[PDB]
Amino acid sequence: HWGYGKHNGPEHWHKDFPIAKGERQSPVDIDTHTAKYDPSLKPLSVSYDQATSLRILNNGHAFNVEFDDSDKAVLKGGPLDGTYRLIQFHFHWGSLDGQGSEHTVDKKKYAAELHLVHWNTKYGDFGKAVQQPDGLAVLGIFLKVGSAKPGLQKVVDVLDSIKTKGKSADFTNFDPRGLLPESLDYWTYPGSLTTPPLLECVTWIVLKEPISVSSEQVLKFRKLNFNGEGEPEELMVDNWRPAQPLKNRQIKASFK
Ligand SMILES: COc1cc2c(cc1O)CC[C@@H]1[C@@H]2CC[C@]2(C)[C@@H](OS(N)(=O)=O)CC[C@@H]12
Ligand SMILES: COc1cc2c(cc1O)CC[C@@H]1[C@@H]2CC[C@]2(C)[C@@H](OS(N)(=O)=O)CC[C@@H]12
Ligand SMILES: [Zn+2]
Ligand SMILES: [Zn+2]
Repeated sequence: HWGYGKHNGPEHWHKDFPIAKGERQSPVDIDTHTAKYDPSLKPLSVSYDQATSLRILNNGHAFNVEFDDSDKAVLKGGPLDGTYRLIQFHFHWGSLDGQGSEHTVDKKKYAAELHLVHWNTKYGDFGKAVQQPDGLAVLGIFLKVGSAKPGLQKVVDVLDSIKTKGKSADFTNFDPRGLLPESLDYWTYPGSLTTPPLLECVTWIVLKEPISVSSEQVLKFRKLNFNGEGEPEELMVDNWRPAQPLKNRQIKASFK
C-alpha cells in the first residue's frame, strides 16, 4: 500500500502509477524570477459561508475533513471557469518545522501545507471530475510557525481522538474561512493530485500569504500515526511529495 517511506514513498509511485513522470505533475517549486505576473488574473472567489463540515478522518496518509458538497461552499473566479465545490481539506507536514510543504517558493519549504480540494460541478461527481484536466481546483495554503491560528484549533484538538488509520470523529460546524490568510494573492498552474492516482486533473491555486500556526499546533500534527491501532507504530510525519519538474508550464502570479 502506497505511502511516504523509503519502500513505499514518492520514488516507488511511478510503478503502479506511470503518470508520476507526467507532463503536469504536482507539487512544483515556485521560482519567482520565472513566475509570470498576469494583470488579467481575476481575484479569487472563495464562498465558504455555507460549508457543511461532516467528519474528520485519519486515512493512513493524512487526516482529512469532509464536507457536504451540494451546503454550497464553492471556489470560483481567479483563473477558473464554472463552479468548484469544496469536498474536503487535508494537510501535508514535516518531521521538523523546516520542511513539510509540497509546493516550495524559491526552494523554501514551509512547516506545512493545507489543501482545500474542490471539484468542477459540470462533471456531476468527484469521481468523474478527476478524469478531466479541469476536473479539480485545489487551493494550497502554506503554514509557517508563529502565532496561533484560532480557526485551526478545533482541527488540532480533535487529532488526539483520530490517532491511528481509519479513526474518525464528528466535525460539524467547522468554518473553513478560519484557515485562510488575509491576502488572496495567488500563483496558479495546471497540475496533478500529489498522491496516487496522481491524475493530471488539477488547477492549482497556491496562496502567496502563509497562515501563522503555533508550534503547539503543528506539534499535534506530528502525533498522528500512519498505522492502524494495534499495528507497529509509524508516526505520521513527512507525508509530502517533493517538488516535481515544471516541464515548461507557466506559473502565473496575480501580483508583482
Ligand atoms: C471515485 O469516485 C468518487 C470518490 C469520492 C466521491 C465521489 C466519487 O464519485 C465523494 C467524496 C470523495 C470520494 C473519494 C475520497 C474522498 C476524496 C475523501 O478523501 S480521503 N478521506 O482522503 O480519502 C474525502 C471526500 C472523498
Ligand atoms: C479517484 O478517487 C479517489 C481519490 C482519492 C481518494 C479516494 C478516491 O476514491 C483518497 C485519497 C485522495 C484521492 C484524491 C486526491 C486527494 C484528496 C489528495 O489531494 S491533493 N494532495 O490535493 O492532490 C490527497 C488525498 C487524495
Ligand atoms: Zn491509502
Ligand atoms: Zn494534498
